[PDB]
Amino acid sequence: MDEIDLRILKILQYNAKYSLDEIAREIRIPKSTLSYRIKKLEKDGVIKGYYAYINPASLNLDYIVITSVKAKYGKNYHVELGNKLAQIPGVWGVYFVLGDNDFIVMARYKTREEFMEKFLERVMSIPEVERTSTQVVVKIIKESPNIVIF
Amino acid sequence: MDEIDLRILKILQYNAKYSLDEIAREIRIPKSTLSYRIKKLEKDGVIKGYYAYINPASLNLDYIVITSVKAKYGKNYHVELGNKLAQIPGVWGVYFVLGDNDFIVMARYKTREEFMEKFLERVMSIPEVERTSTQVVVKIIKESPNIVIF
Amino acid sequence: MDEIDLRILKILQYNAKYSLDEIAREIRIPKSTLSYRIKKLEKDGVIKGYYAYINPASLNLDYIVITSVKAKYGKNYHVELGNKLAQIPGVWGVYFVLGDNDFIVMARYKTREEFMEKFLERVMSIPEVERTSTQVVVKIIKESPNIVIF
Amino acid sequence: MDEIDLRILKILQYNAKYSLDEIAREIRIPKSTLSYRIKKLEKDGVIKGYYAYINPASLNLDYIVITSVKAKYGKNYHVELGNKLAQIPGVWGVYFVLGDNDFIVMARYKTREEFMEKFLERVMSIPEVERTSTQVVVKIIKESPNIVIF
Amino acid sequence: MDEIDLRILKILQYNAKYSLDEIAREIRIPKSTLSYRIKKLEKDGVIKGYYAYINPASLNLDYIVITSVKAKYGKNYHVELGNKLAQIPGVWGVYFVLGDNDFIVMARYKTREEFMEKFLERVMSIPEVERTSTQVVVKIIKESPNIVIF
Amino acid sequence: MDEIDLRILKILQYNAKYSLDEIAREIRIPKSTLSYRIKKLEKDGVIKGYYAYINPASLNLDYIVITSVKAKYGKNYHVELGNKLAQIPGVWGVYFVLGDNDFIVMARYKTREEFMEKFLERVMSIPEVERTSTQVVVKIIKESPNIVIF
Amino acid sequence: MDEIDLRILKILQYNAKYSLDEIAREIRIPKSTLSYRIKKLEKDGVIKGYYAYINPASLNLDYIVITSVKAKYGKNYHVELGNKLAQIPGVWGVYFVLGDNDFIVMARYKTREEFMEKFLERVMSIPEVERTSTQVVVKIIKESPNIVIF
Amino acid sequence: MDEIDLRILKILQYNAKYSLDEIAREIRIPKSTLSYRIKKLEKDGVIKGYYAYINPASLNLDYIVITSVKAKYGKNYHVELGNKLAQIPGVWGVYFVLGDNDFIVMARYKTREEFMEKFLERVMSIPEVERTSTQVVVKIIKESPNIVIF
Ligand SMILES: NC(=O)CC[C@H](N)C(=O)O
Ligand SMILES: NC(=O)CC[C@H](N)C(=O)O
Ligand SMILES: NC(=O)CC[C@H](N)C(=O)O
Ligand SMILES: NC(=O)CC[C@H](N)C(=O)O
Ligand SMILES: NC(=O)CC[C@H](N)C(=O)O
Ligand SMILES: NC(=O)CC[C@H](N)C(=O)O
Ligand SMILES: NC(=O)CC[C@H](N)C(=O)O
Ligand SMILES: NC(=O)CC[C@H](N)C(=O)O
Ligand SMILES: [Mg+2]
Ligand SMILES: [Mg+2]
Ligand SMILES: [Mg+2]
Ligand SMILES: [Mg+2]
Repeated sequence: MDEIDLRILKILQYNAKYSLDEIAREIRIPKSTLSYRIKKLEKDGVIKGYYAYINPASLNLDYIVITSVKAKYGKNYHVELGNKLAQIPGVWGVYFVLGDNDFIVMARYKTREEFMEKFLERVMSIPEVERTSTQVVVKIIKESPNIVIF
Repeated sequence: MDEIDLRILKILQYNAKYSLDEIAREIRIPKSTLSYRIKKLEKDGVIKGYYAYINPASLNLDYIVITSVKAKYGKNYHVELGNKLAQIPGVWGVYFVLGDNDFIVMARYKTREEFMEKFLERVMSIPEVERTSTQVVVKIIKESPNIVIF
Repeated sequence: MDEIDLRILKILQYNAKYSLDEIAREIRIPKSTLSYRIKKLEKDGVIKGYYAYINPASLNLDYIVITSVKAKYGKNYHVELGNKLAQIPGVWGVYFVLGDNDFIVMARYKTREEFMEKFLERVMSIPEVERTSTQVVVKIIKESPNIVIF
Repeated sequence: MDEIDLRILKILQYNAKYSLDEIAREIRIPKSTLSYRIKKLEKDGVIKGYYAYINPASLNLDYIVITSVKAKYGKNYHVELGNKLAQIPGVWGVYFVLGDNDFIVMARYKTREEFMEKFLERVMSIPEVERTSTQVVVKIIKESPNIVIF
Repeated sequence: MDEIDLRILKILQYNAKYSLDEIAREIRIPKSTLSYRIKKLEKDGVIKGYYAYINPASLNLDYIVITSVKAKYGKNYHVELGNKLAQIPGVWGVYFVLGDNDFIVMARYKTREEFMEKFLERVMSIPEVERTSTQVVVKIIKESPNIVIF
Repeated sequence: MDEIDLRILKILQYNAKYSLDEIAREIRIPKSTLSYRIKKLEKDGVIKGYYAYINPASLNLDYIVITSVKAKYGKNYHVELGNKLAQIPGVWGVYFVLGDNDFIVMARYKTREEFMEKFLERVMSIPEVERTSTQVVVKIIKESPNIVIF
Repeated sequence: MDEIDLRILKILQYNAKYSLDEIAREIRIPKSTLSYRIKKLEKDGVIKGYYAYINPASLNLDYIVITSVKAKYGKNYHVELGNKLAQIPGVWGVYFVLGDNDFIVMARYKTREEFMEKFLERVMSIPEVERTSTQVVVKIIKESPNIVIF
Repeated sequence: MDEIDLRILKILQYNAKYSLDEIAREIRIPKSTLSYRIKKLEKDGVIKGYYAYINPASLNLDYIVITSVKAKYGKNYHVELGNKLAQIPGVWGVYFVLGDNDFIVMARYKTREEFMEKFLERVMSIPEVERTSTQVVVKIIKESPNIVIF
């Protein structure tokens, strides 16, 4: 992609419902050229899809957690555990990181009870887990994963 | 909102470009009723906006980090630091969490050099920071923040 | 319950032996109305019971401890361990907390010897325990669990 | 005190509303002798008072926390900080312990918001605090501080 | 024992070769009375014995270490491990402490090689050991265990 | 010194009151030769002195502690702090160690109260102290610092 | 560079004194072509120089250490500290790493005394240092930094 | 060796390609005497070999790591693990250190992918590993292992 594609993506990351006319006017290119470039970005896997940004608070997702999970060494415990963590309802992010050399899991639940029932109790029953540490999010200063171009 | 709004949102969180006809058929309600419900969800702040999901790898965002930042106590150091962290280019998530009682910052950069220049060097110069710990993400098992309804 | 029940409880949390006449005068309601409200709070499980507050020092409870206990993951180790900890003589508080994701156990003993015999040696023999950390309380700045209404 | 006083206290720690007749029958001593022994235990400071045990859940005290607080060394920072912590609404327990050589603070709040407003923000503004770590209680396996005689 | 015994012990903790005449003059009691009191302190186990204080440096004991050793929970692992640690040549102190809830082992060796051969390799082969942390002493500011009366 | 001096010291480290006749018989050398060798070891600083080993329990030294103390960097804070720690009544051992790169302080007191008054409160008032961690000794498996030759 | 340069470097990383004839025979290229390629690798900064590998043990470098050093945040403390650490005699490696977000310093000394005098005492006097942790190397399983091509 | 050998080594540690004439002139000794001394240092194992110093950046070795690895206790797990770590492609340094009482492994790779494939995945599959912590090097302030004489 080129500089023009970047200007298009910079707009799309914020508003996926802008009309072709508007964007075409903002970037200074023919609407048909814009339509083509967007179609290609989708075909090339640059634009993976379009999602509605739903306010978690509107769904009463008040119990937000970030949990570190250490896995047992040997066999294929690490890889298998990552997959088990990602299948848990409420879990939207699972990363393996260096430093602590473990998994960081991001999840959202409506209440403590739901978190315990759907997440913690589940993880507590996995034998290949060595340790876990749940950080309760008490303030979201910023959460805009959609912004990839600053 | 009711059960019907939830079925609508469950679809919109995945595909914001579905036509009214398609969704109306999937949920079994008049297209005009659907259009109304969606307009209300937007007006009530439930649907905050629509974004294009861009593949970070397509933008060469290869240096992904999760950093813990501890703040000095006193005055208004904590609140002010959170805001400073959120203003850094590349930073998309800033949370204050219990447990470690500190900030967790999520950011993405193209390279180590960019991370050092735009993020680390910046944070290193803030006097009210007490400690920092950067976890380098080496594998993203899952990252679907758009999914709020499982 | 209403604001009046709260005024009643605020008094009862401090002095359970106050006469109906006194409280009735303090809150400005008929003694019979007070007697009724108290009877209902007991029936509804709001007031669980009335206890005498005994000075631990009078019983020579000089060895006060707060111990963190980590459990092995898998099976039903966590739940079962919590119950084993709560059955130990001298233990009055057992909590499972996030952050360290473990149990915090509050206990009181007359001496180091009693603590070792009744608590530590017991816990040391439980195989599903992974780690423990005992914090010796050397000063109680405040301990008024009875105060629920400030 | 003697063995008889201990039998009396063992009953009073559980039920402060038992009648003299009942206890006298249970322990096998004259009601007047019982009344005398109880009056003396109160006069000698053994029995500090009588409280109603109120169910925290009935007051919607759903956000339960245990926080470790480290103080700056020098001057009289430690002693002064302990007193500041004990004056915070919602705080019922403040202990200084060895091991971590810091304060452990027990508190209860109705919600995260109340905890942040009344406790965390307050503590965050105290300059002599070096570090804090809040453990969110997600399960109370046992909490019977009134039991001093097992 | 009384105040006089304490004055005697205060001298003996520093110089076990002082003559009865000298001590008798220093404390103001008959030499025969002194001889009697000392004989009784030995008989009662107060004075356990008399040792020559040898300068470790004179024996080339240059590799001084303080090692923390954590034991596996269950069976009788803890007690048995303490005894195994105390039987190691070079080990003069073994303590079980709260806080870290583990063993602290004090030892002295002539060289790194001797430490590795006699201590570390030995401990590394004990399966019930969970973790160890050796602190290398690089400066002895004070080491006077013989002083019990200040 | 030679092998003979080592055999002499091996005896003296255990019993400083053995008669010359006894030792001479045990090691197979003339009593006058023994007397000479011992006098030289004392003159050369090998034998620093002779102490009576007093049972700490006989002096009611029931509160035994091992405390780690971290010092502020800069100026001459480290060296000066070590000296301040060594001057505290009850402190018999002060070491600076690598690993934690801090001081390890060994002390003995009769009670918690004495420990707090004489040691902890004192250390709490030293501004150049960064952190402290007191490990309460609950069992002395072995404590024979006098043994330098195994 | 190409595959041929890599074969040349693979030999040079192990033996810088091999003759052109030998290498030319081993890789199958004209000696003059080899001489040219080597001259270019030096000119392009690929080959930085040629060093004699001296056995540290032959120089009595028996005290080997790896120290973590944390710096104060603010101003230009971090960058300046790294440079100060690199100027210390005996220090051959200084790295800033993520995870602990601090400096890792590799050094070698003949004795503990030299380490304390040349390194530790020096670092202890730098005010912008927050913490340090020295790991004493007791066994070098492998140390071949010269091997860049496996 | 003597002072003259040290002057020779001080030059050779920096430039192994200096001619005998040059060094002979710099140190003031006959070229034949120099040739002899160098030959002896090689024969005695002082000079282990001569290597070309290759710039890691020229080989695209951009992912530099320092990993701590803790081993399971018992059998011969420790010794065997050290050897397994040293056999991993990319690993140039393996040390066992006190303090953390574990292994520190230094390695270099071209990319994150290579590090994961060749190092991390390999180590993750070793059952006797208890924990690992990888520190990503983001800046090499100094790396001159060849310098043994300052
Ligand atoms: N430029 C526009 O916005 C629309 C007309 C133009 N010819 C096109 O096809 O794009
Ligand atoms: N039902 C549909 O999808 C469209 C027609 C319907 N009458 C409406 O207005 O929605
Ligand atoms: N008010 C009182 O305290 C007692 C009398 C009142 N009529 C009642 O029954 O409560
Ligand atoms: N024993 C009782 O319970 C009451 C009567 C008895 N004489 C008394 O004064 O206690
Ligand atoms: N007082 C002394 O020192 C010796 C003489 C004294 N009569 C005694 O037996 O002790
Ligand atoms: N050998 C002994 O124990 C004493 C007698 C011997 N001649 C000596 O002077 O030592
Ligand atoms: N090939 C060799 O090793 C030397 C001769 C060849 N012609 C050259 O110049 O390299
Ligand atoms: N001194 C030199 O550099 C060479 C000549 C001298 N005679 C020698 O053999 O070393
Ligand atoms: Mg999106
Ligand atoms: Mg009560
Ligand atoms: Mg002694
Ligand atoms: Mg070299």
